[PDB]
Amino acid sequence: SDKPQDFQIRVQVIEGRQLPGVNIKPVVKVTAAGQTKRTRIHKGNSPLFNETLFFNLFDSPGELFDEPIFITVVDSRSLRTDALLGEFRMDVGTIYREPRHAYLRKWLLLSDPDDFSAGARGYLKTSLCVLGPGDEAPLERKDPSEDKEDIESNLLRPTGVALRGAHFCLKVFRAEDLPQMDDAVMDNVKQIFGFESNKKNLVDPFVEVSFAGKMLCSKILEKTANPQWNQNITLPAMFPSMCEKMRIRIIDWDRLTHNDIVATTYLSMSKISAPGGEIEEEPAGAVKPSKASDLDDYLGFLPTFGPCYINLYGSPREFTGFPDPYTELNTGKGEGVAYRGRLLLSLETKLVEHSEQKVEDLPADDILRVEKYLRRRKYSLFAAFYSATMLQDVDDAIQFEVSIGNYGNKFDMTCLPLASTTQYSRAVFDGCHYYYLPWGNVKPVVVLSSYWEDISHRIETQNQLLGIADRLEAGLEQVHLALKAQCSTEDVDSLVAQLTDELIAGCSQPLGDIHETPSATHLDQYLYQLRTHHLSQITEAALALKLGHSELPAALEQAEDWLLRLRALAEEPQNSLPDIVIWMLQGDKRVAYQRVPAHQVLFSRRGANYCGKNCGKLQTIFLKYPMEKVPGARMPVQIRVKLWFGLSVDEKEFNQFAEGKLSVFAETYENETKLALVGNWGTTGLTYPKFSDVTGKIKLPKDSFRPSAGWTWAGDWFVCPEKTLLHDMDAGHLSFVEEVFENQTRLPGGQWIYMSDNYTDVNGEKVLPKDDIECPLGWKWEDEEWSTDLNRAVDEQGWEYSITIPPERKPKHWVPAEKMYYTHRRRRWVRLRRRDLSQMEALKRHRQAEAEGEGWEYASLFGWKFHLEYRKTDAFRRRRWRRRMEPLEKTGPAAVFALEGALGGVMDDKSEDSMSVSTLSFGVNRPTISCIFDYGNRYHLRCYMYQARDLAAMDKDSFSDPYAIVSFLHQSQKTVVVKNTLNPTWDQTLIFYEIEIFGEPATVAEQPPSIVVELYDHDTYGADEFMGRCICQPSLERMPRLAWFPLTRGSQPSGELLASFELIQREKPAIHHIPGFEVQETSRILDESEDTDLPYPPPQREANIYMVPQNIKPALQRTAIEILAWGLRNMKSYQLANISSPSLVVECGGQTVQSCVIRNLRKNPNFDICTLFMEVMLPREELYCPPITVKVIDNRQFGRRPVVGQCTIRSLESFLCDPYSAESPIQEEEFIDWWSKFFASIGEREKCGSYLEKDFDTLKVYDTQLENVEAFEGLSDFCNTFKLYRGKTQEETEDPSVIGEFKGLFKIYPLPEDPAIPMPPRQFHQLAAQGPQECLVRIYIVRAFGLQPKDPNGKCDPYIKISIGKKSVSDQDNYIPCTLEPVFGKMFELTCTLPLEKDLKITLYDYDLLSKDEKIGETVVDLENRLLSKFGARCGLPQTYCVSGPNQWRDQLRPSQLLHLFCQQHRVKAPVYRTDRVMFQDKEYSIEEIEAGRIPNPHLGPVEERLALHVLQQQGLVPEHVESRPLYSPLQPDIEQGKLQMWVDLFPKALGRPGPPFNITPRRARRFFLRCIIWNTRDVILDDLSLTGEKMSDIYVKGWMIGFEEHKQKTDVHYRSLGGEGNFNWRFIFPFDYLPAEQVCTIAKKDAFWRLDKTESKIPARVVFQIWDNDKFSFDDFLGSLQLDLNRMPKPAKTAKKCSLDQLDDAFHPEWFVSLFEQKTVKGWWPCVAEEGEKKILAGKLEMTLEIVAESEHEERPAGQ
Repeated sequence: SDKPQDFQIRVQVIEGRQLPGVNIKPVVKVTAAGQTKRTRIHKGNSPLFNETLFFNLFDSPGELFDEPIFITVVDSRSLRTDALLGEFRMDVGTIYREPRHAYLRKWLLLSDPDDFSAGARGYLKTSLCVLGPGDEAPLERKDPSEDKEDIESNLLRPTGVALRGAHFCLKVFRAEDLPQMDDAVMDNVKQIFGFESNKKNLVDPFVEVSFAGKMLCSKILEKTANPQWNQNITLPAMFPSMCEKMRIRIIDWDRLTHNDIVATTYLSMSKISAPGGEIEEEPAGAVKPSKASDLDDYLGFLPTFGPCYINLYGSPREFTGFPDPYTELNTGKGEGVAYRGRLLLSLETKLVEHSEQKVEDLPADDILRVEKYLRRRKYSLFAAFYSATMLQDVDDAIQFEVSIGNYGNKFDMTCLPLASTTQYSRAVFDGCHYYYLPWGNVKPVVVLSSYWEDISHRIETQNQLLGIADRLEAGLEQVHLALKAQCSTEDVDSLVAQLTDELIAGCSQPLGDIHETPSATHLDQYLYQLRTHHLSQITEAALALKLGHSELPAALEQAEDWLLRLRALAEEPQNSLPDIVIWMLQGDKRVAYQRVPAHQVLFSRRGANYCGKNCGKLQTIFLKYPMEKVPGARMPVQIRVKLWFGLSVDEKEFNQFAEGKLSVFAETYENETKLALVGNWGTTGLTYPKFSDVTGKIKLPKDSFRPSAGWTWAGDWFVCPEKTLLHDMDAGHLSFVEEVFENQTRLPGGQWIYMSDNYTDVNGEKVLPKDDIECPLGWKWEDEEWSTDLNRAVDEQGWEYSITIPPERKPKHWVPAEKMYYTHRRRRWVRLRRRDLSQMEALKRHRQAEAEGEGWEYASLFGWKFHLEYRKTDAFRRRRWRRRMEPLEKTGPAAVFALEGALGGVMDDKSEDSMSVSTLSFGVNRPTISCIFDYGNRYHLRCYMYQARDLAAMDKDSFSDPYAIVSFLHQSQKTVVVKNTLNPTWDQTLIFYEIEIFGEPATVAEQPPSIVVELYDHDTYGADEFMGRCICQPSLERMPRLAWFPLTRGSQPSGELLASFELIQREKPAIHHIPGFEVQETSRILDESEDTDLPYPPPQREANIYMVPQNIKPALQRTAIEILAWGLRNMKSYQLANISSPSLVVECGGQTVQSCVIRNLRKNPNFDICTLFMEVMLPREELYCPPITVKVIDNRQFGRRPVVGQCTIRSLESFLCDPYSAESPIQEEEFIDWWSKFFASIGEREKCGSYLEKDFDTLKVYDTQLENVEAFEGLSDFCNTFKLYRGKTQEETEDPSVIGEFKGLFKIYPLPEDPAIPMPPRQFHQLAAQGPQECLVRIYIVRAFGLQPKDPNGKCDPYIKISIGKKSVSDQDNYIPCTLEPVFGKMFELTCTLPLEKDLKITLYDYDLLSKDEKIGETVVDLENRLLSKFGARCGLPQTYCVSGPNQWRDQLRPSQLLHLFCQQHRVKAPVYRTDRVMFQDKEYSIEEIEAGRIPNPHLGPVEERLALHVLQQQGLVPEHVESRPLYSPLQPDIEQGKLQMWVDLFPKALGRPGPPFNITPRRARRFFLRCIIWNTRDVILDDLSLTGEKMSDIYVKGWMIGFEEHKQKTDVHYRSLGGEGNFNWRFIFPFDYLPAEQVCTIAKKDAFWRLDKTESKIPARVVFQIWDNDKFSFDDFLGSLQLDLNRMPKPAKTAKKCSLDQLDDAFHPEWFVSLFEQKTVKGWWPCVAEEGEKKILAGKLEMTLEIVAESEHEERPAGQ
């Protein structure tokens, strides 16, 4: 059940909320099994990560089960020390225990594990999954309505009590203008009773509210559209919730069927509070009175929303009896397109101890005290339309509608004298692709009025704050781009200072007060103080940056954060003003919409800086379809408008924003009939009024008209034809495509028939037959015959079909399909003509043609059916008269607002008959307003397009035939088609002529029209596929440079375009004549030339095709690219066998090369071929130089080639290089060993002694991992690592995670232009010897120290476990129990194949016979780096050469062979000398320089080898060394558990056998049977006396070594000793510990009871033998002692003169002293020292043997004495 298996950990981090701290930049890191990986750094207190990490862990299921996963949220910054924001912990077994082994979409609570009772610290949303031996958990769901709930969506193990409740109290008062929702059947039912009714059906509304799953409902009202509730709803909640939104919805109750929805809205809980803190402890300045910037008790506030209307939006208001196609819009999804009423409410928050749910009625006092907030003022809105372009699919007449709130909606309008809509018009063809509305120099004008609340005190501040942020960005973009322009340093620093100077001045401006505005709310008051505080902080941060000094990026990073702060404070949650909505109508149906925020166009008199951004300015607007998510492949229209909105009291302030002239008109008709029916006509004989309206019932004399107040006459009366069809489509065009539609019809039950004349235009109007169309003068045909247009959605015959024509007679839906119930079909014919310039002067006489003919219409019946041509049957003749009016100079343009309430403000009760406006209004009952321009500005435009890159493929073969369409106001041109490529180059210039733009020249230059470019893929059925588009701005630069623009499609990136645009203004303006002639104000005419000041055109590549100028094109140079593809790593073990056929594809400059295919990833992660050569052309400038893209392709059977990862390189310059290089039975072994060499390297002795006399070499010692040494650059310089991503544009849900890595190197060098020159030497001449290289590994474990305790004794019982790849070897019964700092000296010889099992893991465990062995830490060794090391780190390197002994040569190769390889690897000349001196690289080196001052070396090898060693030592090769490294525990990710001393040797089997490893076994004691023999006792001083008075003593011998009491034995006692007699010949045994290798004696017998081991220590070799008189009837009588050394013992005395105190000395007379290690049988006389403190006096002598024979013979030699 414990079998080792391959497991995978998958952790996904989605989002976090309410993270603590200010200006935090959180990153999430995950640690498991000791391995750490992290997400990218993000900023903000509510970050979104969308990142996935995984871990590949191979171990026993019994070990990974209890292994915790640490999820850490940390604030990482470059300016401040990183700090923890919170942490979460979970095990593996808990996650794996669940079905599918995962927790999906669960919220986790964060807290600080060190800061106790600190409360909750935010929330993190994650998904945690663990996979077993082979299974999957692909399940994913998105349920945002439930996943945002605080209930059973999370787990709270941390700070589980950090929760407090609150009440949210909501007051609901009333609502206005609800739409009709219920059935209208009651309009027919009420009639059955004879009851009156109106078409305003009422609804039965009620309000639902919900928060975090808790829902409450208000009471149901009936039969109202403007309901009153006066209700109070109280809902309980948790304060630190995960929910950001509270929902309010209005439901229309239905007693018979399911309830409908009127509108849904949301309230943001995070925008009505300031949880980040109002004040912070940041006491800037020298003086810090309270150690804070300010002081408060609350430092923040609870969420609140004072009394305010909320505007609702949703689906269209029009009522139908059919299913509604847009119902999702009323559920909160997408965005509303229509106004659906407004709701009044207020919300307050308080903290509570108890929760409850209830609804109560309001007191009357709470109704009558809120009225002060409700007041209305008159607002005025002005709008004008300048153009409408890029139309497609236009079937009917188009008009635009402008409305605000519920004002101006023509479908529910009552009666107004002024229209809210423009007049209907027809589109025309631009001759290339698009249609447009021909408004010309007369612009439509719309004026509206409405009533709303005054909230100016909220808006002015918002405009001010945003104004600051926008100016800051302009500076940042300029300095950001300026840096790349290679600007002077001083200028770049100045630009940074300019950001500071502008920011300070902007923030030094005071905000308006709120205390002067009595209609204040609590939220406004809190925001007022909050904004003031933060502005002071930015003011202080500013300047300080200017006065101090910092790195460029340091200053820039501060500015970016400053910008974000400004945006956040500019938000305004209380906005009672509805937006401005513009609708496009075609026929009587709605097509497209757009919305404009009210504050962007609002005017105020406080100052210019408080006005809306676009107030009085032109805007460019694109309209959208209803229920749309994306821009789409087709855009319904592009328009240009001007808006101004403000209070009626400020109407006079509008005079400064006007352009052109405003006018209104009066009209009347002149009626005539036949006189006496003789063919003559006149006003007599007429039964109708001479002058009348169009109806013919009302008489309207020309002299009865009067201008309204504020207006005067703008001229005299003139004739105005009903239609003016004269126009000119030749807008400077050089070529034009003409079109005609051929129509053929049939009966529903009939067959298709052919008619000789049924031709129409696109608008259904009759046109001249296709064969009778003539080419206009100045133009010639290029096409001889008309062709059929098959680029439309038509069948193979070019026919388009439609169903039987409806009563409206306007078919809208056309299909390519043929059906038997279709009655009409059409085909499109096209033909091209081209300009041929000659004499254009004749055309000047036709520019005055505004109308033709007298303008008379004729009819047989008065009032209707008038014909344009005269007929004999006609009885009546009519024409129309018109006159213009203009505003007085004393009022100005503001007069335009005076028409409302004046035109319809007049009534005259002269009769009982009812009437509307007839005879009171003048002419047309609904007069128009228009703006007329006298002149326009002419421009010339040149577009330079060069190339596009990385275009998305339109098909599986990755081929397409792209071309571009370039569009300006009402002109467009197409480029040439480039075949079979996704990286086309066009090198083409497009030239536009004579584009006319209206408006003041000083404004036109500042706000030019945008340029739109679209790419399409040409095909055999037309360029049906849309590849992408972008929007560009024109430049006025004299000679623009190329720049890149992004292309987008479907919300995804689709490549980039390289282009530039040049706009030239012409000096002479165009003059337009205006009907109703007035005196001209022109005083000067400019005599400018037609084309003589125009810049010369570029040269042609092909007839009529221009190329890009040579001063723009990038310069090219020849380049060669060498790619070293080594192999892939970290590709995971998933599938493996089922994906075992990868290959690489590498491209640059569009040129691609292929790599070989790997056949088995189970055996060879590396490629068989590592040589790739590609030649490309590149631009010289880094700006236009393409990236290198590397893709990994899965080569599946049956030709399937999916991408399984990709990455890019944008730093090609780092791989550049010059193409040129060069060519282009020994006793000494007892104490001489390795151990003392190591001690010697530290300068240590004690264990060395005579070892130091060998004059041997020295090893290096490191205090860390060799990879941590900078001298050898981390020993990872073999190849570079690149990271692969699975990211694609195919799906938006794929995280930009790391999926694997590629290993290799790149080299780039320039080529000569002369092909005769032989190719330079290849950058790589090595073969891919990267195969299955079997090798031997030797692991040396010497000792460990600083280990943390795992038991009550503060000790451990450690042992070594080692594994490589999947092989595991351990030693549990070979260890030292009860130790702190273990010593081993073990060598492990293992066989490994690289790079298959490169990972060497070494771990220590705490042995326990009765329990589980706890891990005390582990380390990792990278073996591959040693094999591939470029420095050489696979073996030791001596300084002194030898062939034998501890310093023997140990490599499989001779020292001269290592030199040979280096000579070949680095391509240098070899040393060629092997004598007394050698010459190399002009340096003369003698052998005498090395051996000087040294002991002659008896083991020194041949000269040739020692010479090689020195020269190798001079190079940066890794020296012989030993090192120690830190151990870590997976449960304490950053805490060291101690360090271990070791090294590793690597020996590849491809080579012959290297010299053997050294024995590093720790020294052990050996007991010696040291011997002493007592031979002769004489001349003893006898201190005691006999009973006879004779001298006598106690004769016996005693002696021992300290700590060896149990090994002591004594002689017997001789009697009657008068002469010091006695001859024992005793053989004493002294079994004492000794270590002859060190030649030091140690003490036996431990005093340690606290451990299973024994004590050991060394002593000075001075042995003291104590002898005291053996008085059986008393205490020991102190007599004296003897002393002799072991290492420096004196030789045997021969005479009395040689037997004294100086003969007991250890080193006083060392020349006479002998080491006993070489003395096997030594006996002699030495004196005895009497007791007297420490004084040295003598009292007799003993002859004793002192010998060491137990080094080999314990009993055998010391015998027979």
